[PDB]
Amino acid sequence: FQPTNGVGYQPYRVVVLSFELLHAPATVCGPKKSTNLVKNKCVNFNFNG
Amino acid sequence: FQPTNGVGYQPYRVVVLSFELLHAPATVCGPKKSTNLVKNKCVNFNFNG
Repeated sequence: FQPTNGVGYQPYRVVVLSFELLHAPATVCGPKKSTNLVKNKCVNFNFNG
Repeated sequence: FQPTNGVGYQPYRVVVLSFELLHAPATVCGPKKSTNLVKNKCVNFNFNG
């Protein structure tokens, strides 16, 4: 790698995030806030995704 | 300026050092160790450059 090289020979850093969609206890989630529990009313829900 | 630019389009920092050399007491000298004065003999000398 030279600083005077073109964009073809330019150093690029690659991160490949791999996710498993298999059914299991999920450990990593987004930053969404956790609401309270509303019972006996028709609600949308996202129960751990 | 883009890091993906061509070889003619990168930033270049340029410092131009112009050495003013007036017939005057010189104040910018190189890193040369001085020698104590020896007189009355045929010697080389570097007096203020």
